[PDB]
Amino acid sequence: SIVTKSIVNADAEARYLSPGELDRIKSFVTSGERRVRIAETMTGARERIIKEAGNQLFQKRPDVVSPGGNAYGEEMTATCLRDLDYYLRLITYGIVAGDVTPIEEIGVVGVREMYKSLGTPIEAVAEGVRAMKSVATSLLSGEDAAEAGAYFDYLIGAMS
Amino acid sequence: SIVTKSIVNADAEARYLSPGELDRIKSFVTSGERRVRIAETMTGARERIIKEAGNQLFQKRPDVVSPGGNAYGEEMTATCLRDLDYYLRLITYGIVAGDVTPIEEIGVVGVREMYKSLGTPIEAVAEGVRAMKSVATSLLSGEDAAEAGAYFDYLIGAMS
Amino acid sequence: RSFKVTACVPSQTRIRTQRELQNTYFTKLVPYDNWFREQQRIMKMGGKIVKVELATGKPGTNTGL
Amino acid sequence: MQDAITSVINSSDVQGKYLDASAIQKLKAYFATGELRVRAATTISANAANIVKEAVAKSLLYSDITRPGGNMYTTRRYAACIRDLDYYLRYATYAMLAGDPSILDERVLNGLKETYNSLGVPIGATVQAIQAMKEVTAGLVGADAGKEMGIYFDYICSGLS
Amino acid sequence: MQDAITSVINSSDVQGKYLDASAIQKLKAYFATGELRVRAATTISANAANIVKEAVAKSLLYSDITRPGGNMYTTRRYAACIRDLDYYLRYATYAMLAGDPSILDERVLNGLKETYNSLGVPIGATVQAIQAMKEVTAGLVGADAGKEMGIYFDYICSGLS
Amino acid sequence: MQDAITSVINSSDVQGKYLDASAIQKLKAYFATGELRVRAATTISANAANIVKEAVAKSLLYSDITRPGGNMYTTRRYAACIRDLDYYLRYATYAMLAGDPSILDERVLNGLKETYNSLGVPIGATVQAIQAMKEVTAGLVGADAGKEMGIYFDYICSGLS
Amino acid sequence: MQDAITSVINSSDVQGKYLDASAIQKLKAYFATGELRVRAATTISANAANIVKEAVAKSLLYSDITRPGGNMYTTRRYAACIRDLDYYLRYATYAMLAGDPSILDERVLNGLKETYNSLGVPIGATVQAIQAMKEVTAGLVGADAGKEMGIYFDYICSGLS
Amino acid sequence: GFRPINVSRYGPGNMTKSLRDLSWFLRYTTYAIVAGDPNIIAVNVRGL
Amino acid sequence: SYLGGRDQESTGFAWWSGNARLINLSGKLLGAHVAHA
Amino acid sequence: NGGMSKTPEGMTFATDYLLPKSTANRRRPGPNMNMFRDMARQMSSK
Amino acid sequence: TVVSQVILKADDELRYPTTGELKNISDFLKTGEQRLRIVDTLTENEKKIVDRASAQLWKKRPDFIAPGGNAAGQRERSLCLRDYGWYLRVITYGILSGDKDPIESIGLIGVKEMYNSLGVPMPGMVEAIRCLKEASLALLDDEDAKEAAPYFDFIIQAMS
Amino acid sequence: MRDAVTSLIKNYDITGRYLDRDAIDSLKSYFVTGTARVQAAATITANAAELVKQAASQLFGDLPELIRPGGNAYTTRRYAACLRDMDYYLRYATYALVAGDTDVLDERVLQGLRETYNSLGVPIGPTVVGIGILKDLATEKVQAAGIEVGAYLEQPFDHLISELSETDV
Ligand code: CLA
Ligand SMILES: *[C@H](C)[C@H]1/C(=C/c2[nH]c(/C=C3N=C(/C=C4\NC(=O)C(CC)=C4C)C(C)=C\3CCC(=O)O)c(CCC(=O)O)c2C)NC(=O)[C@@H]1C
Ligand SMILES: *[C@H](C)[C@H]1/C(=C/c2[nH]c(/C=C3N=C(/C=C4\NC(=O)C(CC)=C4C)C(C)=C\3CCC(=O)O)c(CCC(=O)O)c2C)NC(=O)[C@@H]1C
Ligand SMILES: *[C@H](C)[C@H]1/C(=C/c2[nH]c(/C=C3N=C(/C=C4\NC(=O)C(CC)=C4C)C(C)=C\3CCC(=O)O)c(CCC(=O)O)c2C)NC(=O)[C@@H]1C
Ligand SMILES: *[C@H](C)[C@H]1/C(=C/c2[nH]c(/C=C3N=C(/C=C4\NC(=O)C(CC)=C4C)C(C)=C\3CCC(=O)O)c(CCC(=O)O)c2C)NC(=O)[C@@H]1C
Ligand SMILES: *[C@H](C)[C@H]1/C(=C/c2[nH]c(/C=C3N=C(/C=C4\NC(=O)C(CC)=C4C)C(C)=C\3CCC(=O)O)c(CCC(=O)O)c2C)NC(=O)[C@@H]1C
Ligand SMILES: *[C@H](C)[C@H]1/C(=C/c2[nH]c(/C=C3N=C(/C=C4\NC(=O)C(CC)=C4C)C(C)=C\3CCC(=O)O)c(CCC(=O)O)c2C)NC(=O)[C@@H]1C
Ligand SMILES: CCC1=C(C)/C(=C/C2=NC(=C\c3[nH]c(/C=C4\NC(=O)[C@H](C)[C@H]4CC)c(C)c3CCC(=O)O)/C(CCC(=O)O)=C2C)NC1=O
Ligand SMILES: CCC1=C(C)/C(=C/C2=NC(=C\c3[nH]c(/C=C4\NC(=O)[C@H](C)[C@H]4CC)c(C)c3CCC(=O)O)/C(CCC(=O)O)=C2C)NC1=O
Ligand SMILES: CCC1=C(C)/C(=C/C2=NC(=C\c3[nH]c(/C=C4\NC(=O)[C@H](C)[C@H]4CC)c(C)c3CCC(=O)O)/C(CCC(=O)O)=C2C)NC1=O
Repeated sequence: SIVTKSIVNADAEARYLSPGELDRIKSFVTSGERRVRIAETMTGARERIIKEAGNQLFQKRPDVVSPGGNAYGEEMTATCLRDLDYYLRLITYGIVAGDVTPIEEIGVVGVREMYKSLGTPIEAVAEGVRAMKSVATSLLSGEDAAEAGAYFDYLIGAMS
Repeated sequence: SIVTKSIVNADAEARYLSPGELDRIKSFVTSGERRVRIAETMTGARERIIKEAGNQLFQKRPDVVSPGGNAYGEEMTATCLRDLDYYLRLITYGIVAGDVTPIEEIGVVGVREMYKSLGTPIEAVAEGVRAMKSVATSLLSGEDAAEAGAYFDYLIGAMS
Repeated sequence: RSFKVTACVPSQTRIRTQRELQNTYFTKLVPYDNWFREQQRIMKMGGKIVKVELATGKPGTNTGL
Repeated sequence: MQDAITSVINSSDVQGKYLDASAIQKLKAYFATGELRVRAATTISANAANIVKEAVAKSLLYSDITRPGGNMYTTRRYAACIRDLDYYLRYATYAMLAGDPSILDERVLNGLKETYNSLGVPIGATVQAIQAMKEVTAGLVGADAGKEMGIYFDYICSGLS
Repeated sequence: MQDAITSVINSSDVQGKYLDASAIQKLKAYFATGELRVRAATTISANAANIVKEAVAKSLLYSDITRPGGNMYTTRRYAACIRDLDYYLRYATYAMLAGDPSILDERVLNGLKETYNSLGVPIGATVQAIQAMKEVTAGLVGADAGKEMGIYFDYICSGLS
Repeated sequence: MQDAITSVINSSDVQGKYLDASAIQKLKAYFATGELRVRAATTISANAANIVKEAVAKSLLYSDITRPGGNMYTTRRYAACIRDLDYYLRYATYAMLAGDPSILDERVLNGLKETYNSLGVPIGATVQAIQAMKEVTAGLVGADAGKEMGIYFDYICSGLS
Repeated sequence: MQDAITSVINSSDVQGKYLDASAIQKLKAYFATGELRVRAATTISANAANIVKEAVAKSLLYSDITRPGGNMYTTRRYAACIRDLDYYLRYATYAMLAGDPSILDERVLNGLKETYNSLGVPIGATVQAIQAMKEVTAGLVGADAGKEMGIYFDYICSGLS
Repeated sequence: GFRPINVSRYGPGNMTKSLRDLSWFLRYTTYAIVAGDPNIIAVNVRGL
Repeated sequence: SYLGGRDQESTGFAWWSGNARLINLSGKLLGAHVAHA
Repeated sequence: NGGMSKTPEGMTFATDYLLPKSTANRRRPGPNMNMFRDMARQMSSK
Repeated sequence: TVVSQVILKADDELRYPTTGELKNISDFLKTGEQRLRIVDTLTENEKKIVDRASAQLWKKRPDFIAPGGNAAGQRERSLCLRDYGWYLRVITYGILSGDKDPIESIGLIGVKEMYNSLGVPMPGMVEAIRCLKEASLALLDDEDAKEAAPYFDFIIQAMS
Repeated sequence: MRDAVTSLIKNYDITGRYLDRDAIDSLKSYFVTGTARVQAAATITANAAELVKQAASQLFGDLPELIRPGGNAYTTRRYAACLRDMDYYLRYATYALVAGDTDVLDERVLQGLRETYNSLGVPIGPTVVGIGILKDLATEKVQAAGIEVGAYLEQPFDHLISELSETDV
């Protein structure tokens, strides 16, 4: 979290937390009520947002929809529709944790090695979460859309 | 020297000179007139010790003289006493030093890699310095043979 | 082949040099070729050595690394 | 590291569901009390050389462990006991910002007890010294954070025994 | 780190004798089967990525392992799951080319039984995987070469269980 | 390392008392035996590669452990045997020159019993090795210091077996 | 590595005076332009690899440098030239937030001319490479902060030539 | 056990080092406030 | 180095003999007599 | 409220505020020239 | 003592102790009965010393007895009178050992900051040992005053 | 490091000779002063932690540019570092006083000292005054202890002056 990354660097230099560095925690405990007002919006609108951005994704890459591609059939959409449902859970976990670190412990550190063995073109799911970024920012205010978009843009650069 | 070894341990602990390291220098300089008299005896009779250790080497181990050995020849005998000239001359350097370390950085550190290259049996030189130990205690008086005999007996175990 | 060592080394210089406090009582896996030297380094600092078990040895072989 | 933030993350992640009302009920009690736990760590960080004086003079001093034959007699071991008691304060305050004693598992109570057996310091004197730092911190930070102080020294008190 | 030539030699050196004619036939049979073994291992080394997707696709995918609550759920544990499976294939080709069960003691079976118990990974899906991995590499290299490959995979599961 | 000058100091400050006359009557004996101890450390080091040559020829040369089958025949480890035997003779010399066997407890006998029984090194040959080493050096430095060497050579093998 | 906070105070330290009104006028612009600095820093870190992809496509590809003979022909050197081109985006964003170019003097321009004249790297191809991403970042973060980011690139490009 | 010290017993050359320190104790306090970290106070005072 | 003040142990005089801290102090001896006059 | 981020961006710069301007200025010595200074002060009466 | 200086030197260089320190070992071991003239005349004259220095401290610097000081209470003054004879015990360890190795590792390594953990300041306790030296050296005879004087003198340098 | 005895060894070793009459009388000249060397080295370390404190307060009262914000002895970050960097010059002067020559000073403290201080901005100038305030003094505590003083007990201190400071003339 915001606490943990600010602990393990101040621990690594073998000091306390210096009082210029405590104020990243002192700020975010006031805005923790903001993020739980943000995370309740994205979870309830998730089952709305999953059934068009996947269909928005398939326009610019249709050969994975085609036979030969890795998403052929309704049973070969739950490999892909739940994966974008899997990724927005890590986005909302990145909202509540404050920084990007629950995705580093869960969702990024083997994606090159995973989808190589799964046969999935990995440049599509970066475009798939690029489709996630454009429509989730519309559902919130622009102050929320700038902050929640920054967790999306790490997951853009995850698969790129 | 003793003064070299007493400084370099008190310096390596980042310290001044100890009370336990000052008296050894006080023991050094009051034994300074005594120790320089011992090396004058070895330098003043330096022709005798080299002659009568060669007579007690070559009878004691005659395979290095008989032809096909290492030290066979009218010159190779005379350069073998050149080699025994040096390990008398260094023992006069270690006696006035107190420590034996002007033989360690001069004459004993790389012997096992050089008599291997020269074809000389290294153990046959260790019969020579033990022979010149027996002449030097016969040259000296009663108490100083415990002093000057120890500087030979460092070198016996350090060759063989 | 390697020795599964369970040893504990008191640092015993750490209040002079004022360094960070790391924690000993480690369980490591020291290989075969330097344990007439690596055990000696544990013996220099007063380190107690609890158990030494060779992990995958086949003891008393003549060839075979 | 496993924060109380990351405790309710990793519990809800292995369930696979989302941050529902049962998840965020711990979150709202976290952030309301998070302002008070950062105020305790400020006053600790200014008195960090002082709590070790007030605790050792409360419990450890004027004792038989200070007398010869005791373990804390010579000034080398007297120095390396205040080192090993300063570190027990600082990692306790890491859990004060964390809300989770998992930090004490990984860095503190991993292999400490076997080191104290192989060095032979008395274990119950440490628990007598860790309990000394319970009340002198709460005398400074107030008893409301003293209840928040009430867990992690007791995690040391239960974990070292 | 003991070859079958050397395990003839190390058996011939505790006796301290020369090369017996009985030990000559124990390495001429090795020299009979060696040209199969080089030709077997190159066919493994070409399709080393084609083996590991197939064994995962027989038992591991769409199961209890890739649940929200499960072992190979996150993509770091899935990253290690192909990484811990790749060393079972890679060391077996050393073992098949050596013609020994020796080399998978010094690198594989040092502590691997208790290592899987300490982390919280079940052994039951692993022995369902490597035995599934044994069948896909059997028909890939031919059943004559796969009979030599099949015995070392059963040497894996004897140590792992 | 505790020394015989310092262990009697270490016997006193644990009690926290000044130096008793019975401890002085201990110490005045150990000062007066100073020349008898320091000269034996010279003449052991004068031929310390020669004592280990004659000690191994007493009870280890030409035997069934030197023949193949035994674990000192390969010359890989026989050179690691006489180097291991040479460290026993050098640590015996520090044990005599200090005047206390505490040096052998802290850096010879720490884990030496377990690391031989792991390897299958015979302890009964090593006690037979190092006892034959004692009878060389007691005839080499004289029987007045040979009973002083007999305290520390038989501190090793009684602790090792 | 000294920043705008340090360079102002050390300008008043060796003078011995307090904070005089010219320096707070400098310090007011450093503190009020923080949300420009944060918004510039969070977007360059948002696509760090997109910028350096478009940078080498602007000026480096299909030259003689990519053809054999050139100093980007092997895939070792294309990864090297693109790591070093990332380093001038990391350290530019480091000196962006501190406000002083003295980070680049200590960290990146210490042995840069020593490296590139030892491998024979074309310096004149690098001074257009960092000049290429000067356009790309200023189109990404806006004309305000790209003017601000353009100074530290030109400070690198002055030290490069 | 504190008494305020007289200037005449103290010395004018002795107190001209003294009075500039009193400005210097707050000049570094004003430096540390805009520096945002009290490290420069807490490192130039230990053992003064 | 000095500048102790008015105690027992800087001047060697006690609470009685309660002026002899002002033998050598020139200025406060003037404040003794002017308060006395 | 409780803004996640703070500050008004402002219209411009921070680009070229880098070069300081001051009259250092110069070095009237003031220290170990005190003996010399006393002579100069003493000389002024003439 | 001198013997633990030599073995811990000769262990890491993997050598036997040479004659430069074996002469230095034997020179210490002939001076035990000279050093034992100093160690008992400190021993039975302990309580004559322990308050003749303790009165000497507070007549020199009375702030530890002044109200608000350190030994203003009797339970601190009973501690501080004990620490003199503790320091007289460990100094007499050093005169017996003839070196620094008991006087290091009992009462000197780390005392500069662990008086600061207590209330007692450093340089007044430097004045306590310096008045304890002249309280002991006046009791000592003059030709053996100069031998025990550097052992008191090391404690002044290492504490200040 | 390299004693006056061991400097006379490789003054004689490299030419391959024994110890003649000049070797036996120059070495006796070192040994007759060895009682005066050691007892001077005790009383130098009598108040050596005080001797740096009396010198630097006498330095900075003499050169007050180095206190007011100028050259680097300004904060206690510099000043307590200055007292440590002074204390090496006192401590290594004890070693070469016992060792006879200055070859301990030659390759422990002097080598790189023109290049360490230039990299920091530490002036070499008042460092020479800082050894010049100790070498004259050090002689006070040798004089007040009753040891004679002159030939040596400066043999070391101005070798830290004539070789550290740059040559003008
Ligand atoms: C012009 C007069 C004069 C002056 C200025 C001094 C000056 C001094 N005298 Mg002094 N003295 C004087 C005359 C003087 N003497 C005479 C005439 C006597 C003989 C009685 C004394 C006897 C005297 C003593 C006994 C000693 C000094 C000492 C001192 C020095 C310290 C003073 C101090 O601490 O007070 C101390 C003041 C007191 C303790 C207060 C005592 C008050 C008395 C008991 C009052 C007497 C009764 C009074 C009339 C009140 C009646 C009330 C009614 C209702 C009953 C100081 C230099 C001391 C010295 O040598 O230091 C250098 C010393 O030890 N004085
Ligand atoms: C003599 C009884 C034994 C013996 C002597 C021998 N030595 C050599 C040749 C050399 N010996 C040295 C050795 C040293 N040089 C040094 O400077 C020092 C330290 C001061 C030592 C120990 C060197 C360098 C040589 C090379 C020739 C030279 O002196 O310049 C020989 C000649 C060997 C040959 O093959 O010609 C001999 C015979 N050898 C024995 O067999 C005796 C045991
Ligand atoms: C995948 C088919 C199954 C599975 C695998 C799994 N393994 C690990 C962790 C480890 N595996 C090893 C094994 C080796 N390491 C080696 O270096 C070698 C020799 C070259 C071998 C044989 C080790 C040491 C670990 C621990 C290291 C680590 O955990 O990263 C994990 C990770 C567990 C975790 O939570 O991190 C996984 C998931 N597990 C399954 O569920 C599959 C059935
Ligand atoms: C020789 C006469 C006997 C003998 C020796 C022998 N020892 C080894 C192996 C090791 N010995 C140790 C011993 C020490 N380590 C230390 O640090 C110290 C303090 C100086 C001692 C005494 C250890 C730790 C080992 C294990 C590590 C390793 O083996 O590399 C061997 C080698 C055995 C082998 O290679 O299989 C031998 C031969 N054994 C005999 O047969 C003689 C009785
Ligand atoms: C790439 C855009 C340009 C280029 C790169 C290139 N570099 C190397 C080798 C090295 N590059 C560096 C770069 C840096 N080192 C630093 O310390 C910093 C500041 C933090 C930077 C920016 C270094 C040290 C090396 C040496 C190797 C190493 O990193 O360990 C190569 C390979 C050269 C070779 O001959 O192998 C290449 C290709 N070169 C170009 O042509 C591009 C213009
Ligand atoms: C006494 C009541 C007043 C006083 C007097 C005083 N100080 C010194 C010496 C020094 N003072 C400093 C001061 C500081 N160093 C810092 O790092 C800071 C924080 C920014 C301060 C305030 C230093 C370094 C010295 C030593 C160098 C020097 O001589 O100036 C003296 C001289 C002591 C002597 O003669 O040796 C005196 C008389 N100090 C106080 O705090 C009181 C205001
Ligand atoms: C104080 C009276 C003078 C002064 C001192 C000063 N020195 C430093 C820093 C260093 N001094 C050294 C010197 C040595 N290191 C050695 O190992 C040896 C040989 C034994 C010597 C002579 C070194 C290495 C440093 C760097 C820091 C370190 O020790 O690692 C400073 C600090 C500079 C700063 O401002 O940070 C100071 C102030 N300066 C003076 O003005 C006096 C003349
Ligand atoms: C957040 C951590 C996390 C990761 C990394 C993850 C990956 C993951 N992807 C899977 C399947 C899959 N995932 C995809 C992916 C896609 N389909 C497409 O067409 C797109 C290109 C892309 C997603 C938009 C495919 C094609 C499969 C089936 C692979 C196969 O059948 O061979 C499966 C097996 C079935 C399942 O449980 O969903 C896992 C575990 N699951 C996780 O919980
Ligand atoms: C951050 C987690 C952590 C802890 C807590 C820790 C403790 C720790 N305490 C130690 C020693 C010690 N520990 C003590 C203990 C005490 N002193 C007393 O008065 C009390 C009885 C008791 C504690 C309240 C003493 C006296 C020593 C010195 C032992 C010695 O010097 O031989 C040592 C051995 C090396 C050293 O001295 O530093 C460690 C590693 N290490 C860690 O990494
Ligand atoms: C074995 C080496 C060693 C020694 C000797 C040692 C002494 C020691 N002195 C102490 C306190 C003390 N030490 C002093 C001493 C002084 N104050 C002054 O003004 C004087 C200069 C000096 C007088 C001798 C006082 C007054 C205390 C009591 C402070 C307190 O505990 O509150 C304490 C803490 C409480 C106690 O046990 O009394 C210890 C442990 N510790 C060690 O590890």
